[PDB]
Amino acid sequence: LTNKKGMTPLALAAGTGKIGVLAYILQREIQEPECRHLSRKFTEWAYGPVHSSLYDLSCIDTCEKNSVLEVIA
Amino acid sequence: RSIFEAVAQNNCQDLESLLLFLQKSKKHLTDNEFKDPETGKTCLLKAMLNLHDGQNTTIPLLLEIARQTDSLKELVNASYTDSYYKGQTALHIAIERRNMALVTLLVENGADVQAAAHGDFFKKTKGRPGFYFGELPLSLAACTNQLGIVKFLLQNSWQTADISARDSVGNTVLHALVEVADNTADNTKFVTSMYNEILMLGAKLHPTLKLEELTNKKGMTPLALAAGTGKIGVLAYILQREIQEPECRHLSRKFTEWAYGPVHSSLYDLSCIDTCEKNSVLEVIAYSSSETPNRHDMLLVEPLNRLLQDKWDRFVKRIFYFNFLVYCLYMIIFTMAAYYRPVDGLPPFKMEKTGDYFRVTGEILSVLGGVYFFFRGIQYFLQRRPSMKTLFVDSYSEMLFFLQSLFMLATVVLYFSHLKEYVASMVFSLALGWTNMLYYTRGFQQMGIYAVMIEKMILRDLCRFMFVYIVFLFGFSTAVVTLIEDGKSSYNSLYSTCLELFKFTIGMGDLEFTENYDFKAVFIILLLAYVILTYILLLNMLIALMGETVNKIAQESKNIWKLQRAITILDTEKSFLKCMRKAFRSGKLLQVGYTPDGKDDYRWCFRVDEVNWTT
Ligand SMILES: CCCC[N@@+]1(CCCCCN2CCCC[C@H]2C(=O)Nc2c(C)cccc2C)CCCC[C@H]1C(=O)Nc1c(C)cccc1C
Repeated sequence: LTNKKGMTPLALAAGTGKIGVLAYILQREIQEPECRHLSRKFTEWAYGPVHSSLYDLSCIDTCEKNSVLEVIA
Repeated sequence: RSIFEAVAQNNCQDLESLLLFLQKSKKHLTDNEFKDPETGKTCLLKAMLNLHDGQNTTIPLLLEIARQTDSLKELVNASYTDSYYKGQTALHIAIERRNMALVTLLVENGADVQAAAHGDFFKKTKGRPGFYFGELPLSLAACTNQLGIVKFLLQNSWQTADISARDSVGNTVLHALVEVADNTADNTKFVTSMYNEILMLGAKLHPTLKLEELTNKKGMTPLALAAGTGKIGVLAYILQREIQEPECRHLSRKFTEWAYGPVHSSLYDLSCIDTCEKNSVLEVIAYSSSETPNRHDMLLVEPLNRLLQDKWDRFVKRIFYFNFLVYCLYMIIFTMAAYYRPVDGLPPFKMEKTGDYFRVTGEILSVLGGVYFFFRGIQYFLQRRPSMKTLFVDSYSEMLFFLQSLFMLATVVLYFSHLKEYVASMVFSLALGWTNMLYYTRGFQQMGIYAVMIEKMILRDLCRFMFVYIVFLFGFSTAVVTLIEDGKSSYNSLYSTCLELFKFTIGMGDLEFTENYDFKAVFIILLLAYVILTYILLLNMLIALMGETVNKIAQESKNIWKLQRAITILDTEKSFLKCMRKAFRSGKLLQVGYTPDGKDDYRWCFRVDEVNWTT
């Protein structure tokens, strides 16, 4: 959801300079399977002691508008 | 086909009808109709992966279903087929999922405990995802910290795994255990713990087997492998490994002699340590390429530092001093020969006075020393056979002595070709010669650390400062030359003006050196900008950065100096003539105790006397 600045909560946290909120949001991992789709950091396979992880790049990469990278830069 | 789908939900209903269907068709679970065409995925494997709470109920039922088809011994030992996982076995999946009960269950049904999990995924390879563990269920249990499972796999009833079984690369369990460590806290903790555990287990099971001396395909014992790859924690544990159990006491590596009151005499075992052996830990660490991390730190562990210091204080200090003195005389003679060169005609020059005879003798000795250093550099480039990066990034002194020899040989070539230019070459060889005496600062602690810091500055700070300074100097020199009209010392050349603006840096610059322009204001503005940027800003900033660098490399310098002295000691011991090199083996031959079979355990041990005040 966007405010009247068209400025999403992640985008707002990036632009305003709130770093703790940004660190939480970008590595948000949720254990509950009923809402696990919310999270943004997905383990992909955990053979032994190694883990592959996927970080969602939606609204972070420059391909969108008001991306986090562009707003920080 | 959808049996995997049924098992994923842990539904046992469909398998009851599947058993009857199989009895109707008289088929087996291992038939190709039930294996994935590209992976060879079997029903037992799919059941093992899609576990719930660590226990899936369909696994035993599938076991009986296979058994009535007479396929228990074949279904369980089924493996992947795709090259990525080629060799993976359901026992491996049991191990990595950490299911004791399922491991016992599989080993009951005739599971092989020697299945080489040797796919592409299970090989140590940089850049791609993977996990190297030794290609065996024993090794996989070891490298994943299941002490119970390894104890079981070594001491079960159905089938016990082989402790000394090697994989494709030839690693035992100990080699893989070493190769999995990565020098952190908990990793080192558990690696050392289970290394000890497997040593006791091997001592119990095979008391006559020296497990720790098995070598992989490169012929490296686990100790030497730990030294080579840079696993400092494993090395520290192994070299000081002390075991108090009387049955495993012979496995200890750091004993005691007597403990009168508060003072003890601890013996350290020098086997595979002292350079008299092959691939000894000292040689392995000293000659290791710079890629291996912790290379400087690994000399800090007992008894390595004490051993090297003993060698130095006992028979290498004198040899190093003699080498220093000989090089000093060589440079003195070289300098006196070059200084007194005739300054008339073309070379070679005639031998007229007695002074000419002396000078010819000096020239002969100088060329002889240059040839000697040339050949020594060639021999170093052969024996080490270092890579180009290691050649230009690590030696830095074999390179410099070699370069001096190259200049000497170019000098003699030019000298006998009737060229004056020989002088040029010679003076370079002369300058380098003297500035190579910093090498011998290795032999003294304070000066050695000082020279190490000099190196560190030249490489860290001076290079960056020089790049920026060159950019500024060239830019402003071009600007000034452009501004300056006809020079008629005619600073209308780029060289002379670069020199004039360089004079500023050495505190000797002139702000009014030309008077031969059209815009005095522009000239003054340019010179003031240059002075402010380089003299005031850049040079003082360089001083500040050297201060910070000094602050940050206080201990690295000492470590690097100690490693340099280590290399010097090793080379000196190797090169020294045989009439005494054997006469100064380090340590003493002492009867530590008794072998597990029972016999005198004579070892070459190094004695250190220490004191403790908790008694
Ligand atoms: C460049 C530093 C080398 C450090 N180095 C060699 C020391 C030799 C003394 C030479 N001087 C030192 C001080 C001034 C520069 C230089 C010099 O002549 N400049 C120069 C030139 C190039 C032309 C004309 C005129 C001059 C003055 C220190 C001792 C060991 C060898 C090596 C070392 O550090 N090697 C090592 C490593 C890296 C990592 C790990 C282990 C090791 C052994």
